[PDB]
Amino acid sequence: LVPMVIEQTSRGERSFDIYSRLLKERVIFLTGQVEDHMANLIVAQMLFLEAENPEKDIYLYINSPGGVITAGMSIYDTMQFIKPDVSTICMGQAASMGAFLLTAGAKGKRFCLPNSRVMIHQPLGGYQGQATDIEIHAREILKVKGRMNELMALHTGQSLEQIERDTERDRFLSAPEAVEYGLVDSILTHR
Amino acid sequence: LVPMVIEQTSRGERSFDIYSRLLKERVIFLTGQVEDHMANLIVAQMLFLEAENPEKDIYLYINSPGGVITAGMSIYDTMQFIKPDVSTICMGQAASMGAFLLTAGAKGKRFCLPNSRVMIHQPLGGYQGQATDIEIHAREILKVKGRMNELMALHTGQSLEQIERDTERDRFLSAPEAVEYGLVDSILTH
Amino acid sequence: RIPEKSVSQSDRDTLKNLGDRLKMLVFGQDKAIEALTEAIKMARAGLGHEHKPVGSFLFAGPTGVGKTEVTVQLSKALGIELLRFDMSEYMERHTVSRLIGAPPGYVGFDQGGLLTDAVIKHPHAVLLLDEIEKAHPDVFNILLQVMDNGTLTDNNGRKADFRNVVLVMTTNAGVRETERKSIGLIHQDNSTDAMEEIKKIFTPEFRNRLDNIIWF
Amino acid sequence: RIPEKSVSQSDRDTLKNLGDRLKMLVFGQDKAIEALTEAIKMARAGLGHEHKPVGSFLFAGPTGVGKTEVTVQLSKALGIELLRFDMSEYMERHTVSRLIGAPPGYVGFDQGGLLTDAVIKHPHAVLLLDEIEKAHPDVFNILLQVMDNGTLTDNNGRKADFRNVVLVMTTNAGVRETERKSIGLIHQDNSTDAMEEIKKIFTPEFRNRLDNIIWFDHLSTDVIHQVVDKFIVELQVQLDQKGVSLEVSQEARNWLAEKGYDRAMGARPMARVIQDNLKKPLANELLFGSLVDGGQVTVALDKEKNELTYGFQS
Ligand SMILES: Nc1ncnc2c1ncn2[C@@H]1O[C@H](COP(=O)(O)OP(=O)(O)OP(O)(O)=S)[C@@H](O)[C@H]1O
Ligand SMILES: Nc1ncnc2c1ncn2[C@@H]1O[C@H](COP(=O)(O)OP(=O)(O)OP(O)(O)=S)[C@@H](O)[C@H]1O
Ligand SMILES: [Mg+2]
Repeated sequence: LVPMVIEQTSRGERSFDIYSRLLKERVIFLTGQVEDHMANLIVAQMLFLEAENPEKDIYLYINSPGGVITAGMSIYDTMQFIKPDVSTICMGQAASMGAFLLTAGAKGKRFCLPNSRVMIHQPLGGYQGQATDIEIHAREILKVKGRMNELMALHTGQSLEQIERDTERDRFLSAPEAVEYGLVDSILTHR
Repeated sequence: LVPMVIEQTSRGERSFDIYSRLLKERVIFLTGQVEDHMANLIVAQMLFLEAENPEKDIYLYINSPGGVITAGMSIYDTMQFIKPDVSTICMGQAASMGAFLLTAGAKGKRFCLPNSRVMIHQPLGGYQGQATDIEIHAREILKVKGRMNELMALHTGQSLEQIERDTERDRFLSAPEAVEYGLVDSILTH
Repeated sequence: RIPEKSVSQSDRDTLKNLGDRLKMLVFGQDKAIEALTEAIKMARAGLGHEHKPVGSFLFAGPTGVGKTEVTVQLSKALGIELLRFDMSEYMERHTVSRLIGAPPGYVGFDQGGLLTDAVIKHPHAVLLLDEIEKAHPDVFNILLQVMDNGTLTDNNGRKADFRNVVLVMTTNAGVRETERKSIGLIHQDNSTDAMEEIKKIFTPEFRNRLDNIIWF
Repeated sequence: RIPEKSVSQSDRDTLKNLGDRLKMLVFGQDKAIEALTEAIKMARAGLGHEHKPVGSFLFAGPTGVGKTEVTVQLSKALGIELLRFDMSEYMERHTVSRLIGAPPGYVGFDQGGLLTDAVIKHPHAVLLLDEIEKAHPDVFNILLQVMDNGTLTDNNGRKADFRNVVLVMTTNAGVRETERKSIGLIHQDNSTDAMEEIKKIFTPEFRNRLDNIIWFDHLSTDVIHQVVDKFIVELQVQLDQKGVSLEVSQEARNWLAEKGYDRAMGARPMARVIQDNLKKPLANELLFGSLVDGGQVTVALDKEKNELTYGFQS
């Protein structure tokens, strides 16, 4: 059940849900596994807010355990194409795709909470198929893997070798460690 | 199904769920297995009520049975960041994350019921995989576990060594005994 | 049958002392008084609009913070009547007929109109349309011609021309957004949201006609 | 009370110079002046419609583009009465009785009709219906016979003559659609929705008996410079009555134009800056000070300060 909230205007008061009312203030809420339908909804909220006020800055709350890489590309491409500067704030944890979208945020506005968590792991490509099919499919993950490392490298600024060395296995980064590594610029300052 | 209560507004009365009508009264019902969606929903309610009144506190009735620490930690981070404190009224089962979240409440405003029980235990995750992967999971899980014990000990003020010894194994603390331990200020007056 | 102060242009002592007299009566609104006094001075200096009103002012700010005190005191200082209309009553679609008057063949035709009759009886006066935001959009449309042309044709056909009156409209649209802080973890800059909210509530045609939007 | 046939030499000069005069008063919007002037020429020439008005034009454009100024000035140039009927008042169907009069046996029958009486009193005049869109859709039906048959019957049965009347209706219906920002990666097309709105707002029959639908374009930066000059001329006329004189540097005019230039609000903001920047300082001096008599005001701007530098030497 989504809680209902009330707003006020000269004409009267309208009833809206918690997410919509908060979305009226340019605050998006990303939650749960990344699905194609989920990503379609997130990008839709960005395009709507872009027209409403381009000068203002969106706030994409990235609290998810990750998912399909393809879905995230739509969110990542949308986050850049729009004129506003998306601010990514982690709340509880950052997964592989969550981390990539976290670093993709506009430099100078990325923030994280003191007890936030982060994680980056190599994509999983375990499947059974024909010998010929396996080679074609396997070639694709290498390009995406290298592509993913290059994109985060540009935002993070670390050399490609640094990303390759760290991504060799699963790695977790705490909130203070995140700023040191360069995933985000600073911790969330008191309001 | 939920009730339909007719609140009184100047323009006209508007039906609302029991959760929404009580949300107007700064009540945030927390219940069920800790989930990212559930945790995300609870923090959204608190942020909306902060605009209504910064000085007034935001009530919080917690009946969570425990769950993923990362999902639950989201509420803890936002709670400290928000200007209005949260009255953590624990009226039911308080698991590790639930009790941990309950302890997060500001001093002088927490509450607990004597009938209820509050237990604190270390999180347990049966991760399986390669030996190298297990070592990595062991590092981060112990690190976050230490972080939970250090932040929890900070608010109560008791020595960290004492809290670590109590959390080494599963244990339950009676609600009146919790007052002496420092988990809560005192039980409800009446 | 008026105080004779307005007819005498040479009596400029009141205008120079208008700010001082108004400032003692109202405290904390010196900026509003300065804008109001300067506007009347140009109107009395021969720089007034040929067909538009003396001045259209939208009083936007908090409720009770010196908005209607300047209007009542101004009328006494300028020796003109005070026309106060409550817009809360005029919130329905058909309420507009009360002010302009009902057309021929309908009930209320004999009544010339609450607004049209008052301006005709008192060409020099202060029109206080308090709670303008509450007013129906139809009422806003009527005001467009008032600022642009200066005359409201009545049911009887008499042109209710009032170019000497000073129009003041009290609203609380801006005070709402500024008082309420943003939502979400990171705070947001809402310095300009008040003006944007006013833009949404009031049609551009209405806002363009206004001389200035006073702030309290 | 209509223009005589076999137009005289004096009247001829006015018709050829009408376009030039209107353009000077209202800069830009050349198409609007061309439609009004050409229609009047044909009527005087004897090629006008036998039973229709001189011209029925719908001026749809952004705010402050001079939709009503071109009509008010036209009446002044031709020395004909301006029958300006505000359509904001006629927002409901019941208001139709005011224009044509109440039927027999009902209150207000004696009062008559404003539109019928006005046209009868002034056969040759410019009928300006401002904010036509804001009026009830049913009110537009009354104009159908006027645009096609040229006659509107009154409650008493009197028929008005609209053959010499210039019907001009101003609306800002399409302004909202054009100004609204589209949503999507690729910017959507513009200027198409504005025409669609008029089609929705007005029935096909209404748009089928209209001589033309002139679209008023947004004022350009160059046009705004001329607008500032026009406002300064009005201020100079007011000051001349008091004997005061005003001179503004060319640099100051350009600076003031940029300060108040607004595409959405058109030319009206220019008056506001003129009032605040020029009228307000002069107001204090005009009442008490050097400007009381003699004037000889000189105004310029300082590049470093970026503020106006007024001068008063009586
Ligand atoms: N800022 C102020 N300065 C001086 N007197 C004030 C001020 N605000 C309120 N008052 C007094 O409030 C009295 C009561 O008048 P009200 O109409 O209730 O309030 P108001 O502020 O004049 O107008 P509104 O309509 O309430 S905003 C007036 O007679 C004033 O003397
Ligand atoms: N094209 C223009 N050229 C010169 N002055 C203009 C022009 N358009 C507007 N103005 C100035 O602005 C004043 C007011 O313009 P309006 O006649 O109210 O414009 P409008 O677009 O017809 O308004 P509506 O009908 O309210 S949308 C005129 O009297 C001029 O001083
Ligand atoms: Mg107009």
